Amino acid sequence: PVIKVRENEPFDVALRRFKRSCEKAGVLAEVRRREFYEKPTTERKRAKASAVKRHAKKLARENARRTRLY
Amino acid sequence: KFCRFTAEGVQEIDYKDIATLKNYITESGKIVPSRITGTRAKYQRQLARAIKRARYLSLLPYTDRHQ
Amino acid sequence: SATIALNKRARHEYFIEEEFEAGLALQGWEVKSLRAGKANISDSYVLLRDGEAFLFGANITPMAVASTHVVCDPTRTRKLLLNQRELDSLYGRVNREGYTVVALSLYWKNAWCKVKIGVAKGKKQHDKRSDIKEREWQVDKARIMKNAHR
Amino acid sequence: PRRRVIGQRKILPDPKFGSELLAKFVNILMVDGKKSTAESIVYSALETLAQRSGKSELEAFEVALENVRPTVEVKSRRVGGSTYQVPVEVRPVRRNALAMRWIVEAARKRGDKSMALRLANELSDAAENKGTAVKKREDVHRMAEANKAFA
Amino acid sequence: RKQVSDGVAHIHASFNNTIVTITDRQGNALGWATAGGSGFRGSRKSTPFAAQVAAERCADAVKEYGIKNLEVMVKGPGPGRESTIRALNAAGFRITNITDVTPIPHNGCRPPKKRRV
RNA sequence: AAGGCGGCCCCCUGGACGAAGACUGACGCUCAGGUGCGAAAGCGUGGGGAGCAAACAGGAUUAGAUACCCUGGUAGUCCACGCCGUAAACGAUGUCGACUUGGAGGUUGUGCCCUUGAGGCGUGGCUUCCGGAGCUAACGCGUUAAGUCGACCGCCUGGGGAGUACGGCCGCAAGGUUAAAACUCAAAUGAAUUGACGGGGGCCCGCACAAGCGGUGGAGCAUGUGGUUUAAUUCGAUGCAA
Ligand SMILES: [Mg+2]
Ligand SMILES: [Mg+2]
Ligand SMILES: [Mg+2]
Ligand SMILES: [Mg+2]
Ligand SMILES: [Mg+2]
Ligand SMILES: [Mg+2]
Ligand SMILES: [Mg+2]
Ligand SMILES: [Mg+2]
Ligand SMILES: [Mg+2]
Ligand SMILES: [Mg+2]
Ligand SMILES: [Mg+2]
Ligand SMILES: [Mg+2]
Ligand SMILES: [Mg+2]
Ligand SMILES: [Mg+2]
Repeated sequence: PVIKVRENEPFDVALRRFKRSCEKAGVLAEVRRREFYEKPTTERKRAKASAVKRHAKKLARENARRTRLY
Repeated sequence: KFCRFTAEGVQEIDYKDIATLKNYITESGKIVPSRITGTRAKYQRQLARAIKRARYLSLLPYTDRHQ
Repeated sequence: SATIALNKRARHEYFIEEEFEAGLALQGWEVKSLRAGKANISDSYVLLRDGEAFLFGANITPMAVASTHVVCDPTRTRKLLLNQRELDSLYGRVNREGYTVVALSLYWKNAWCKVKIGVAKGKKQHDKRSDIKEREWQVDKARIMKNAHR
Repeated sequence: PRRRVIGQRKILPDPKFGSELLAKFVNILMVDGKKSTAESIVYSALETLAQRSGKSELEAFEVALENVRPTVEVKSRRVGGSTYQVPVEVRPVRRNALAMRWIVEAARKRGDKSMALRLANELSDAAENKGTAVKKREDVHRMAEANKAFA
Repeated sequence: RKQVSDGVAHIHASFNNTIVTITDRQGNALGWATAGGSGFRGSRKSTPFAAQVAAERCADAVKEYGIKNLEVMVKGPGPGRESTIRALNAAGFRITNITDVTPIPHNGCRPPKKRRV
């Protein structure tokens, strides 16, 4: 969030460091979820669905390697 | 699963220590998730409480700016 | 403004491309109620026979029963006031077994009643569904574009 | 257009001079496959404006054409009544063709003595950046900055 | 009137508009511009080009104070989070900090209900 | 136990698991009535009320829009004591016992090994995914069985009428609980299969768009169709495919 430009730094890299710091901190991603209200019911639904999909994609990717030589 | 404690045996994270505790908070005053730190489930759970105690005692900032 | 009773249900039911601002010929109580007295334009169509495109479908609430000597009725075939230049289009493209001419609105012009008329085909449910689908889909596509652009 | 990436068909060798750009210009100018009349008219206008300018014929034609060859145009890849316009920088292959098309479009706009005289004035004033093709190009270039929100 | 050496820019971008203002050191604003007040309105004013033009118009209205450094503070999610910075840099300024301030609640007040569009 | 529970600190307290140790000696499981707890919404009293938000006001789209969208906005959401006892109160799977192949984990103890790394070998408690036998109409369950049993309670007997009315009870009320009958129907159903459709997704082709070029719609001219008139304007073709 607080990105002070060091001595003798180009504007392009100075802004790139700010952008990377913002992306790592996740500021733009917090407003996109705090703009509207999400009930605990749908919050748990989304969490469970995301976990299931994350589990299934990994399992499918690991199980698809031992088939279809090329 | 206490990667940062296997060779140390601290077994108890104390909020008094800040030198080896500020490595678990990012520049914006947020705790680095255990998924990244590779910390045990109990050690990360108690380290979070220790960081909260430090923040209450004004040892660690809550946010980056904190005006 | 000067706008009087207009039929918008017909405007929705049809996709009229013809717009003629022809006038109407009326008796006394007709214009009495048209100035104030609720002449109703719902269920309007023309009845071209000779050169006599009467506005068959038109109701009216009579002002009073002052004309007691002769009994009049709201259901009268009001005549039409249109140029012979454009009356040929009605002499022609009206008999297509699926083409009609209907009245959209009725208004005033220097104390003369002018009833707009137009040639339409007629929409059956399966094309009204498509029209509503396209109308909502344009809005949805614009909303999706705005959401994607952020 | 979908799976085939076409090449390019060879143009006439331009027997008078040998300029493929001149061949493209005369091919754009000609209509109804009447090459003889169009070539005669363009050659007559060729000579008239070259002798009006004074410099070399082709060396003046190139400098008059590069002065109204556009750089960025505006297109619209949108569907529906609402449309968004995006500026696209023209490639050199299409740049000369568009310039020649604008020149021939502006040529048939004056009531002169003949088509050669119609061509000559609007072909010569392009070197000095005057006429109708330059007038429309200096507005096409402004269209790009009129609304450059998306590019 | 007065001549300030260095100041603080504030950005208040959103999904509909972008506001760029200039403060001297403490809270006293001495110049501001908006995307809606630059010709662009409705859908067009939310574009980053509108924010870039507003930033130029704000920088052109601070010449009397003669500032040279700008401690920028970016706030609000919008297209104007970088176009304003680019315009300020191109307008001849030597920025000293790129601070990002965002009013992110700590699970505080309840946000308004979601739109069922 | 369920409902449910998320900054930190203090005070009181319930419950679960493990290393080794001794006694109490069937004291064990279930449960009709009965009692207690019990999401949110709701009601009474006394307060509080920042944001959100039923009812409501205005704007907007639409033929209409008492809605979806936008600008405000009362009860409510908050606190304490009270009242109802309703939910997709869901794992649509009532409590306990033991038996019946495995793999990959998650959390939390415990014994021993050179603990040089979240090194290894065993043993417990909770829980996730895959899956063999077995079961099921199929989906699917599969050591936390929907596999084979044992003990107990509750419920089901065609879809509507209806969990409706009457009747008894509870409740300030809203309503809850126990619970039919007359009449109609030949079905009402669930898992899966092949098409078709989606304002579902992914990929591809065609002058289908995008870049052209020339025409059509404008004004006579040569044709066919519809209606008009006549005795006939003979009949057929009436979307793309007339
Ligand atoms: Mg809003
Ligand atoms: Mg305890
Ligand atoms: Mg009981
Ligand atoms: Mg409540
Ligand atoms: Mg509100
Ligand atoms: Mg509202
Ligand atoms: Mg209350
Ligand atoms: Mg129930
Ligand atoms: Mg149940
Ligand atoms: Mg029991
Ligand atoms: Mg448990
Ligand atoms: Mg299985
Ligand atoms: Mg009842
Ligand atoms: Mg659609």
